[PDB]
Amino acid sequence: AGSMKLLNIKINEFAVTANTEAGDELYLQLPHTPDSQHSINHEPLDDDDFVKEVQEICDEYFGKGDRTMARLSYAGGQAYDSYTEEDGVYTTNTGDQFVEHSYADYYNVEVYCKADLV
Repeated sequence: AGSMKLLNIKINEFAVTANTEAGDELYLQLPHTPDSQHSINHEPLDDDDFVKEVQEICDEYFGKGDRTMARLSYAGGQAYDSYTEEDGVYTTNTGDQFVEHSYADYYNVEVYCKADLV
């Protein structure tokens, strides 16, 4: 944890990048699963509480009130504006499709897989 501010947030298909008031550079493979490899500056980051606090801030930012929008944004690599769901397939405002990830029930994390051809 910390009382510093996240001065900068960016999103990729591969990770969420963050820059803090203290000057640190987070590189976080969101959502957080056992598969995630996070980086603080350019050394590995193993503080799961720190990663989950930044992930709560990111869920608030990218998904607005709906976290699901944040998880779809992580899966898609871009900050989406809205989404709709039908029969388990989630379509964002840009037309991108997603399904629940195979690991969602086992990790007990809300993760999504980009399903282009579903």
